[PDB]
Amino acid sequence: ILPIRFQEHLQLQNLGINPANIGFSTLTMESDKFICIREKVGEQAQVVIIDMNDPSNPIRRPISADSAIMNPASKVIALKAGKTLQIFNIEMKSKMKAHTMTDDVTFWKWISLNTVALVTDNAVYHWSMEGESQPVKMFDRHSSLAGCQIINYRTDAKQKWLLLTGISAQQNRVVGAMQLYSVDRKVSQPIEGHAASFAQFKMEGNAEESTLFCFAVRGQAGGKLHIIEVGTPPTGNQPFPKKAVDVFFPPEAQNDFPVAMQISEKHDVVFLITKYGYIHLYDLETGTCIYMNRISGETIFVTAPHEATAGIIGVNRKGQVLSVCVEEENIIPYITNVLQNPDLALRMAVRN
Amino acid sequence: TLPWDLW
Repeated sequence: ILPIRFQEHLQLQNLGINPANIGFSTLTMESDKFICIREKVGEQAQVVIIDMNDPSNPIRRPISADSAIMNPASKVIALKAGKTLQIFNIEMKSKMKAHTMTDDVTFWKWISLNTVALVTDNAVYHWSMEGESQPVKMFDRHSSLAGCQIINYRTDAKQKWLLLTGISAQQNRVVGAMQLYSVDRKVSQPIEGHAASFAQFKMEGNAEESTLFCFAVRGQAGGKLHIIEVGTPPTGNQPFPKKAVDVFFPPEAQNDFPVAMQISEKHDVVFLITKYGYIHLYDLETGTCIYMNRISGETIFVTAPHEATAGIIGVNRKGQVLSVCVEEENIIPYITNVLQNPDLALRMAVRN
Repeated sequence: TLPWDLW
């Protein structure tokens, strides 16, 4: 009995995709509904769309764009072709919206059903799908991210806390640099970190949910995971007590570091994935590490929440599509019996 | 130049 269930859902090569095209620069998974691969045959570019409900029937079509990201739910796709961005309805075969930027967009992502986040060299913008609005600048980038490869952009549930992540390879290390912006205080904070996520968490006795910020880093102090409340507790709330635990990197994982995080709000657990393909499971309330193992021989370069199970799904460099979820019937028993932590297990039970 | 997933 293990606290989690692992599973290979797909091998992309068996869906007809060339290994050259299975990578961060050409393959996106903005939700667990779709995977999008930008392929190039001769001098014709194509997008292959894989509906995760009907994997065996790919929508492979010729297109002129350097970058493609599927809406989290709708059959709507955004395409970047130079400095020109377009939002396209696939089933209507029609253009909804277009915009031409001044600066190149080096990174972009859907943060909701309606909004595309646009990252330039200098700034972050949010572009609304509905209406006529042009991209709106939210904040200017901080010097500490200059020259970084941008790997992620995250928001809390209310869109009041915004987080940009960049990394940089140096001789003896990968530097992690984050910028956390408060939409209400109108101020940013530079932070050293490699992977992060927000979560809603209900403390017992409180009037409202707390908004939590969780981030992992492999820095000067070794592997660390921090869980802190962001913002002012509402009337009726006590504050969440800051946690600070370890991320263990074995000796044989010398160059390893964190790359992805998703958080289960059904179970209040943190899923953490590293560059080498290890997963770690932590309790959100206490910061206790429940579990750790190696799930992939190759880098998992993109993840999303597995929404039906409150788990994590990802894609690796070999084209394996993998997921990890909580085993709902075994996690309490495993904490009680294998971990020998009846206090944590009661607390999880009790909070259920 | 080298994308991060290949580091």
